[PDB]
Formats: sequence, structure tokens, C-alpha cells
Amino acid sequence: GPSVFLFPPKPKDTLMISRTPEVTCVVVDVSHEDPEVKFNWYVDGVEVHNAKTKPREEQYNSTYRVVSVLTVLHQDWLNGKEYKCKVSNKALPAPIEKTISKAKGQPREPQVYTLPPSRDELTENQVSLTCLVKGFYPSDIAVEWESNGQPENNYKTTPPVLDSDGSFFLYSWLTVDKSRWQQGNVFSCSVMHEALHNHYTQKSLSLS
Amino acid sequence: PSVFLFPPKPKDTLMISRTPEVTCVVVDVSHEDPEVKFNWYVDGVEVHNAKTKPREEQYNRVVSVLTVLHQDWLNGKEYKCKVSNKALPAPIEKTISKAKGQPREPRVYTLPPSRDELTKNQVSLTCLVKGFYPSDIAVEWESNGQPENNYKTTPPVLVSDGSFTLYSKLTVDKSRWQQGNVFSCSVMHEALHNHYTQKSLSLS
Ligand SMILES: *[C@@H]1O[C@H](CO[C@@H]2O[C@@H](C)[C@@H](O)[C@@H](O)[C@@H]2O)[C@@H](O[C@@H]2O[C@H](CO)[C@@H](O[C@@H]3O[C@H](CO[C@H]4O[C@H](CO)[C@@H](O)[C@H](O)[C@@H]4O[C@@H]4O[C@H](CO)[C@@H](O)[C@H](O)[C@H]4NC(C)=O)[C@@H](O)[C@H](O[C@H]4O[C@H](CO)[C@@H](O)[C@H](O)[C@@H]4O[C@@H]4O[C@H](CO)[C@@H](O)[C@H](O)[C@H]4NC(C)=O)[C@@H]3O)[C@H](O)[C@H]2NC(C)=O)[C@H](O)[C@H]1NC(C)=O
Ligand SMILES: *[C@@H]1O[C@H](CO[C@@H]2O[C@@H](C)[C@@H](O)[C@@H](O)[C@@H]2O)[C@@H](O[C@@H]2O[C@H](CO)[C@@H](O[C@@H]3O[C@H](CO[C@H]4O[C@H](CO)[C@@H](O)[C@H](O)[C@@H]4O[C@@H]4O[C@H](CO)[C@@H](O)[C@H](O)[C@H]4NC(C)=O)[C@@H](O)[C@H](O[C@H]4O[C@H](CO)[C@@H](O)[C@H](O)[C@@H]4O[C@@H]4O[C@H](CO)[C@@H](O)[C@H](O)[C@H]4NC(C)=O)[C@@H]3O)[C@H](O)[C@H]2NC(C)=O)[C@H](O)[C@H]1NC(C)=O
Repeated sequence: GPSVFLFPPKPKDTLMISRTPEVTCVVVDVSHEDPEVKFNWYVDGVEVHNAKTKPREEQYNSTYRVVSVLTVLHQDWLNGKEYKCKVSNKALPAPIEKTISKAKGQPREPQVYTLPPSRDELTENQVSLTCLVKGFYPSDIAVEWESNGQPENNYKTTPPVLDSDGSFFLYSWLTVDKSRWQQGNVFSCSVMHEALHNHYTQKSLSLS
Repeated sequence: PSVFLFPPKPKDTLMISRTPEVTCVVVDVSHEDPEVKFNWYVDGVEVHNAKTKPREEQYNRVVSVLTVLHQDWLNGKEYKCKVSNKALPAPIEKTISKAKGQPREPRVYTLPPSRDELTKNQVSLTCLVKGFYPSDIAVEWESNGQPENNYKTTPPVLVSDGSFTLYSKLTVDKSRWQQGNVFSCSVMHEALHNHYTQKSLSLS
């Protein structure tokens, strides 16, 4: 019969003011004979009516996929409000309910450390500037780099990794030509996370 | 019924003494006919050396493990699992391979704890593995001729030239680093000489 999956907002969407955090209720394996899906959305048990339900779409496997999207308020998601999708369909014994919210565990803020290129790397034509983000919970986080007060767009960041103490770490890094580092330019690693003061911190990195 | 084909572990692929194997797993086989046999293919030629596991149902799985030749897998020969069952329009095939393209070796750099981390009780020793292809790799830590196990390693990340990089973090007590112990990051990857390299790190 029909199955239901309930997805949380993307991390940047929860942490950035100009972005739209959304919870997504997806229903799959909907038959031809019982094609109609109904959604009811609840926020800490109160029903809301402004979600946006997409029309059913037949999939290559001859079943329907129906999707409902509820936009969540930034503050509500951060306060741990619970979002419940309820799906009704006649091929089901009872309506299926799924609930999602922010990770439950005690919040912990990131420690942010900047690491200069390895000595052995200095012999190359590009070097790596590293930023270690450590010990944060929940795993929702966003990292950016800047040079001389302006965005750097050529950096990469690992996904969060689960650590032994139950928190998360990641590494971000920026690769730059050796002359640029050698000159004494300043680079900065910026982190947005809910548990930081102002949900933001910045640490800097520069030739010694 | 649907078919999933899983690859060998990286170390099994890179060490002559180990047995690299691909796994063909079928997932939703009807009780109306729980009958399925496999035909395993290697570059269009069929093999008969696959060994089916002791089948075992669960509330709600048939698997053939094919041992692959070390060089064949490295040369990216195609391993095609073919699954037959009466609930199928056609017998269905899944094909698996090592990622195609010329291998590029990782560069391995060892990184000391940030000065700001030195205030803390435990510190992070970092190993940067950079620019490798394909992403199959294994990373480990050692101290004083013996395995060190309180490390974590990120997944490989795709970078702009199409190769991969990752970081591995070893956590140790601040005093222990402070004594002058030597720690080591070892990496296994097909493009390395002897498929192995090691870089080391100790207090200056
Ligand atoms: C018919 O087709 C559709 C397939 O659609 C498409 O068309 C078919 C024809 C093929 O072409 C497909 O290739 C193609 O996808 C089939 O529907 C699929 O059904 C399976 C389940 O049978 C669903 O799998 C679930 O996937 C989620 C993760 O899914 C995200 O990532 C997928 C890529 O891997 C991506 O395809 C999905 O779209 C989805 O992507 C996310 O989408 C949201 C909203 O759009 C977006 O915001 C996200 O950013 C985006 N993410 C990404 C990475 O892009 C996976 O999590 C589910 O697994 C969990 O749940 C199950 C039970 O517990 C169980 O199956 C698993 O064990 C796993 O369990 C969970 O563990 C987590 C750990 O945290 C825990 O939190 C959970 O609580 C726990 N349990 C539950 C219930 O969650 C599951 O794997 C596919 O999503 C679905 N595809 C689509 C597009 O909806 C359909 O099955 C086909 N029917 C048949 C008969 O073949
Ligand atoms: C009935 O239950 C069975 C039993 O399932 C298991 O046990 C039951 C009791 C419950 O606990 C289950 O929740 C639990 O799964 C169900 O069987 C499952 O069926 C789903 C789909 O139907 C399969 O999902 C796929 O899983 C693989 C990853 O699988 C590894 O990790 C699993 C955890 O999710 C682990 O459980 C698996 O065993 C497997 O582990 C690997 O196994 C090998 C063999 O031993 C081993 O060597 C490895 O070490 C081991 N690895 C690890 C880490 O342990 C995942 O790859 C699939 O995603 C692919 O397919 C999706 C749909 O096809 C697609 O959306 C994804 O994007 C992705 O597709 C691939 O995408 C890339 C690029 O995008 C492309 O290159 C690929 O070509 C493309 N592939 C395809 C096909 O398009 C997906 O998540 C479960 O594996 C399967 N598990 C078992 C044990 O059978 C069964 O479905 C249930 N039936 C019903 C009707 O409910």
C-alpha cells in the first residue's frame, strides 16, 4: 500500500533569514484504484491550512507520488515545534501520521579552529587552508569562507560526521595559490549554527 | 523483485592476500514463487563460481557473493548480475564496476592542533587526504608501532577537478600529545606505490 516519508528543512534554510525552510510530506506507491490522497497538517497539534499540495504524478513504476509542502516559521522550527503530516487514502486501514521536528538532543555549540597548510604542502603551487568545526549539536550548520572582507566561492565542506561524544564535526577548506597565502592575506571561516550567540561566529587565518 | 549489486571493500581490492567480492542482493521475491537463480557475467562471459548464501527470510533476501579477480576489478571489468524470477517481464540485470578513468594518487598531509585548541583537554590531530581518484580508499592511524582507534574520518568529497578529498581526525589527550609521542596517518589507495603511504606528526 501507500507509504509516507516526511522530510525536514534544508540546514541553510533553517539558519538563513532570507531563505524558506519547508517540511515536505511525500506519499508513494499510490494505486490506480485508490488514487486520492488527503493531507492534514498540524503544528504542535493545531491544524493549519496553508500548506501547498502538489497534484498526483504518475511515476515510471506505474504508481502515483503525491507531495505536500508546509512552510515552517524559522523561530518555530528552532523552538522545537512539531510538524505532523496526516495522510488519508482508501487503500489504507487507517490514516498514516508522521511527525518531525528539530533534533531532540541537547544543543551544543561549535568550536571553530583554523589550520594553516601543512609544511610539506608549502612546496606546491597551491595550498589548503583548513577549518575544523567541532562538537556541535544538532548537525544543522552552515560554513562559508571570506578573504579580505569578501565572500570566497571556491571552498568545500565535508558533511557533518557523528563523533563519539554524540556531537558532530566537519572540515571545510579553501584551496589557494601559494603566492596569495604567502603575501599575508587574511582568510576567515564563518559558521552559522543555532547554538552560537547570534547563530554566528567567525575565526581567522593568516600567515604567521 | 528488484536487484542491488554491491562492490568490494577497498582493502580487499588492494591486498593480494585478501578476497575481494561483489554481492548480488534481491529484495522483494514473491512467495507465490520464491524461486530465483543467478547468471553472473564478466565482460560478456558467464561464470559459475558464484556462491549463494544460506537464504533467510525476514518479517515483511537471496544473495550471491561473487569473488572477483584483483586485476579484473582494478581494470574496471564489468560485473553483471543477472536475476531470473517469474514476477519479471524480462530477467533483469545490474552491472557494477570500479569508477572509470586514470587513477590519481592522494596527497597526504599531516596537520597539528590549532593553537586555540591547545587550551582544551583533548586535541585534534588532522590528516588531509587530497586529490585522489577513484574515491575507494582506507585511512588509519597508528602510534608507536600500534593501531590507534579513537579517530573518525569524513566521507570523500568531490572537488572541482573530479577527484576527491577527505579529512581524518584523531583525538588524543593534550598531555599525551604534549609528551612528544609520534602519530601516524596511513592511507591505502590503488594509485599509491605499493598502495600505501604514511605521514607522521609529533610535537615540534
Ligand atoms: C516508484 O517510484 C518511487 C521512486 O521515484 C522515482 O521513480 C522511480 C520509478 C525510480 O525512478 C526511482 O529511482 C525514482 O526515485 C519510489 O518511491 C521511493 O520510495 C522509496 C521507499 O520505497 C523512498 O525511499 C526513501 O528515501 C528516503 C530518502 O529519500 C530522499 O533521498 C532520495 C535519494 O536517495 C530521494 O530520491 C528522495 O526524493 C528523498 O530526497 C529528498 O527529498 C526531499 C523532499 O523532496 C528533499 O527535501 C530532500 O532534500 C531530498 N534529499 C535528497 C538527498 O535529495 C529515505 O530516507 C527513506 O528511508 C528511510 O525510511 C524507511 C522506514 O523507516 C526505510 O525505507 C529506510 O530504512 C529509512 O529508514 C529511516 O531511517 C532514518 C534515519 O534518520 C530515520 O530518520 C527514519 O525515521 C527511518 N524511517 C523512516 C520511515 O523514515 C527511504 O529510503 C524514496 O524516497 C521514494 N522516492 C521518491 C522520489 O519519493 C517508489 O517506491 C517506487 N515504487 C516501487 C514499488 O518501486
Ligand atoms: C522488506 O524488507 C527488506 C529488508 O530490509 C532491511 O531489513 C528490514 C527488516 C528492514 O530493516 C529494512 O528497513 C532493511 O532495509 C527490504 O530491503 C531493502 O530494500 C531497499 C529498497 O527496497 C534497499 O535500499 C537500497 O539500499 C542501498 C544501500 O544498501 C546498503 O545499506 C543498507 C542500509 O540502507 C543496508 O541495509 C544494505 O544491506 C546495504 O548494505 C551493504 O550491503 C552489502 C552486501 O552485504 C555490503 O557489502 C555492504 O557493506 C553494505 N553497506 C553498508 C554501508 O552496510 C542503497 O544503495 C539504495 O539506494 C540506491 O537505490 C535507491 C533506489 O534504487 C536510489 O534511490 C538511491 O539513489 C540509490 O540508487 C543508486 O544511485 C546511484 C547514484 O544516484 C547510482 O549509481 C546507482 O546505480 C543507483 N541504484 C539504482 C538501483 O538505481 C537503497 O537505499 C535496501 O538495500 C534493502 N535492504 C535489504 C537488507 O534487503 C525490502 O525493501 C522490504 N520490502 C518491502 C516490500 O517493504
